[PDB]
Amino acid sequence: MDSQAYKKELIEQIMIAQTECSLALDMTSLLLSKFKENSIETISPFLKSTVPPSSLQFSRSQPPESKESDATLAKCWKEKSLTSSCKFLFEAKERLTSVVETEHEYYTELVKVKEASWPLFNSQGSNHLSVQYSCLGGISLGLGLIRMKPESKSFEVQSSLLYSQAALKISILNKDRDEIGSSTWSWPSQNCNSVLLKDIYKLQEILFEMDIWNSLLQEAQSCGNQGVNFTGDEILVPISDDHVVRITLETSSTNFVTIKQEKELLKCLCDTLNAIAHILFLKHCRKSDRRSQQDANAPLILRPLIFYYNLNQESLEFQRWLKQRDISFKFMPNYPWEKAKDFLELENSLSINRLSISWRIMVSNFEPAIFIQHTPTLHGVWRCKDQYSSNQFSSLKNVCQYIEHHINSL
Amino acid sequence: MQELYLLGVVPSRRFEAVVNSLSKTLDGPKTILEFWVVYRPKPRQPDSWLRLCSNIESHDETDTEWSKNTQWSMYLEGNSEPKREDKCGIRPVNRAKLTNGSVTEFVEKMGYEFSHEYIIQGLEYFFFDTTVRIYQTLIPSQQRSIKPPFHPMNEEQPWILHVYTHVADASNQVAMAKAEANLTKVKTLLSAFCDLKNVRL
Amino acid sequence: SFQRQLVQRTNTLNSSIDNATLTILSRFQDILDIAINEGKDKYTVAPEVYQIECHTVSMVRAVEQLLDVSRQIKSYWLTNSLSTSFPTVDYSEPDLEKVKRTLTKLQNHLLEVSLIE
Amino acid sequence: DISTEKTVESLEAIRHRIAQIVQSLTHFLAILHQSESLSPWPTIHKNFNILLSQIHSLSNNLAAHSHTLQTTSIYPSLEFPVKEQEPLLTTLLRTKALPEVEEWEANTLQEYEASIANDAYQKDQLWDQARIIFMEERENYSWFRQLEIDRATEEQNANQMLTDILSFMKSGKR
Amino acid sequence: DLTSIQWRMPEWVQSMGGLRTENVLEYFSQSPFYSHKSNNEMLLNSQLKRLTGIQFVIIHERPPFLWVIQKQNRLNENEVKPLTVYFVCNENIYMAPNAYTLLATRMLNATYCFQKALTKIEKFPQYNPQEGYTYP
Amino acid sequence: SSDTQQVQNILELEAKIPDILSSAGKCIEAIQLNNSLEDFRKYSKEFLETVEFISTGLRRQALELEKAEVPVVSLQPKKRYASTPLSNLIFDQSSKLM
Repeated sequence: MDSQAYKKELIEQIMIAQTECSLALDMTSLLLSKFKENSIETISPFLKSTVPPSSLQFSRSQPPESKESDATLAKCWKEKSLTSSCKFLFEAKERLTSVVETEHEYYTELVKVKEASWPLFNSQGSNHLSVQYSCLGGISLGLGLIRMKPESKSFEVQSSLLYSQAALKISILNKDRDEIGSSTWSWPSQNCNSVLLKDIYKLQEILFEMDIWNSLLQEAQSCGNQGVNFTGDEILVPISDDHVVRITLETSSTNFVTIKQEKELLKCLCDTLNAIAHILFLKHCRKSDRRSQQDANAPLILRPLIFYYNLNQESLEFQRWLKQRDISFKFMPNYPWEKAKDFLELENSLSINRLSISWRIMVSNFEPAIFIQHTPTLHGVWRCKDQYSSNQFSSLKNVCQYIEHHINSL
Repeated sequence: MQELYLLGVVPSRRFEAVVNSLSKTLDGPKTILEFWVVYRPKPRQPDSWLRLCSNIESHDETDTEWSKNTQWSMYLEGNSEPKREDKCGIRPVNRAKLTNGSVTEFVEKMGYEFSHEYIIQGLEYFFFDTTVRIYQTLIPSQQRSIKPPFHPMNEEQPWILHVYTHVADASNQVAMAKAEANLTKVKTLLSAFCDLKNVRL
Repeated sequence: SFQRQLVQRTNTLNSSIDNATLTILSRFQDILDIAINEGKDKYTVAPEVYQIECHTVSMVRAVEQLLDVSRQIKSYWLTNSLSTSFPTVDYSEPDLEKVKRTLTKLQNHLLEVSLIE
Repeated sequence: DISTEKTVESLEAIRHRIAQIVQSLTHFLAILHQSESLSPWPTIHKNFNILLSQIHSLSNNLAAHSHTLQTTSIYPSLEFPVKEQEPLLTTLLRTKALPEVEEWEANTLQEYEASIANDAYQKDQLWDQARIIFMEERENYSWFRQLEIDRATEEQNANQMLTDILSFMKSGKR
Repeated sequence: DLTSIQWRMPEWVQSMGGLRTENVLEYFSQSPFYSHKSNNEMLLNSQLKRLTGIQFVIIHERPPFLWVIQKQNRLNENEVKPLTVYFVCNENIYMAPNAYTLLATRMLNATYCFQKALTKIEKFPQYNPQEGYTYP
Repeated sequence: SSDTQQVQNILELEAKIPDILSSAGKCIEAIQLNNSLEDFRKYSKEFLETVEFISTGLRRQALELEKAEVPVVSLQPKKRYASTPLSNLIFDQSSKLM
């Protein structure tokens, strides 16, 4: 039975009914025209043109005969309609009882979402409830509608989100561009008694990882001077010894063996990288709440990380130089995070500002110390105080030959 | 500078309800506490009056000397445009911040005599780069004293609601129109749970 | 205004409840008035048959109307603002000193420390 | 003579109810034709109840002049174009029921003898006492905001209170 | 049944040289509407006044195609009770319909459609409080 | 008293709403099938009771909505870029990785 084909049946009967009523109207309007002029105005146009007014007459007469079965029809019809009335009312109760049942389950599950203090809204025209699953945080804050699952007869939250699973994967790459080690972000498991709540967490977790990915993706465009490439699927940060750091959004023992030791190290690297990346994005989110109370360029998160790396690298290159030519040196860095009271402090601590590195290099035991204060900047740094003067140097290249000058004659 | 505003009122019992609803709709809140002192020159013009303001929300209450210490601002709050309905009240305010040796000693040299003082207390919410403030004006224990408790204006004082948006240039066309264009979006947002009409200041 | 809004929502809700509760009672009575048959002509009973059915249908729709109203009321009780946000299982609380050590350990990887000078 | 006026007046009352029902029938059809997808169930039901009230008036009107009508015979007047068109005359005067209505009677009569007066009055006298029971019992229950006035008086005193505090913040009137 | 029957005899008409007010009642005599009990059998419209009982008379005449015939009961030479009306239209005889049984029937036909129309459609829509009325 | 509590009470009203249709048909069944006018008394009293219980029950709610001063319009949600339970959520797992 097609909905559109059900309409035709209705029109049919109502039209059979009309032509019947109208036919009765036609007969009586003709009969009345004999005694009133205005009465002929309810006869069909066709009848009006073809049949003259006062063409129907009537006489006093007839019994008419009384019918036997007709009085049994009247009794039957009434009795049949009154029992059908009971059946129908009892049918409509039985269906609507089970209808209130399935509605009861849906609302008991909805109370669980309100109990948890999750924001619930109705779209003006939708006439259906929706949760703000992206409640706690992130760039974009989307909602998901709650519905009864038609198949399993259970509940779920539908979303615009294109993925089931979504998590940031930061990995390291070979000279041959093989995965030397990786880290995919996980989440602390939250105990859920409600299947409806399980969904809400999974969705926030999905959206938040999408948010961090696109902010990372935006940053990649902003920093090309670090040789950073991107396909919108991967972010590749080229690092030392032809190695690469590939950042991507992932969607749908012995302890003494030198290779096993290295592998564990690279796991710690990727894990902390992911961990700092998330903390830094969190900080950027907190920054936006401050801004919303009164966005330019991109979030900082990817570049300070690059910066802190190149620091280890350049200071290590220096350590190599000073080792190659036996030179006693004391390397004293004061990392911002080292003195932090809590995590909200450590969050602000992960930043290029308030970072200095103090070096005391000894040309000879019988020569004065060369004090080097290293303070690099994100954009575009070496202060060397010796027995004679304080000198600032453009590059480590220059610093290294300035020391060379001080030692040589030995 | 020009200040475009809308005024409404929230009762003493409905404060926790309107603030909980205001919290859940717009970005915020932020704690606002100010010590205001007004000075009048030696009919009378209300626009010729000078209004000082000191943000003491993060300041110590037992602190003795704070008039030369806590930051002060000079406000020249004029009168709003006459015959205004279905639209927002508009009044120009001339702002000037100061940092000097003595603030309380200078103000009397000009010829301005002490008239009155009021303390602004409440929360400030932000959405669409236009501000909405739910405050209450209280009377202190001693004159020019941050010593609590603070006495309200009446036994059961209500909460004055002030929705302010700024446009620094009167000559500006789109900037002056956008503050009014966004106050429609503000008015419609708070109108569902609060009351806001046009009041003359 | 907000108070007029509160009044109007109560008014429209009441009216839809009233018309539904009336129809249930009114149409049920209508059936009882028509239920009488003895003395009636088959031509006069045939439309009563329709009436009696037409009425029972109206009664069901009036009960279904009450279910549309109770659904609104429930959605109005889930649209009111809650006082606080939801808690989380922050259990497995963060160890700051674990983090600090790993952070410097990596930052000083292969580098000789100052002897804390 | 005197009685012809009574039939005429009764037919004018009948002609009117038939006209009103034809109008609701045309209107029902009109509503159905617009959506071209079975119209909203409440409107289909809404228009059925309109018919209900229209047929209920007509059955009551026909039975009101039951004897008056039963005692009258319609036939063509000397003015009818009987030559050219007697089949439409025969149609206007068709006394026969719809085949589907005939079959209805036939089947409801079959089922009656398939299952197989004094108690007919007895059941009716019960339905009448039932209606009297209901209408009595309906009056033992009550069907269908001074707190709104308490909440309103709160607004007006606070508005006048607000009008006084704006003067204190500008001039200083206590 | 005679209420909805159409009787015609073109043979008699042809053999009598058409129908006129003079032979129209003799034509009606061959029809199953005519009762041989009637005062017409033993017996003109002047002689029927003197008699009592069932008598058939022409109440309206419009030749050569329309004649209205009335069966009646004569009480006296003044009072007469009309019984059933008939009409001869194009040599075909019909029994003038009863005002009630023709109107009541049309209204009975019209009401049948309504029940048939409602009963069918009342089953199709499904009600869900959240979804409202949907057509499956 | 709480918003979730008032819904739990509506679910109660709702359970008894389809029963209006049963007790109505039951009345008709009393005279039509059983011919007992005293069953009709019982069930009509029952029908009217359930009808009144639900009617007043719902009007009690429409008023308690106005009493709780529940807003009419579904309001535009606020955009929290960061929250107190999200921060420590990140903080927990980030320490778990170090």
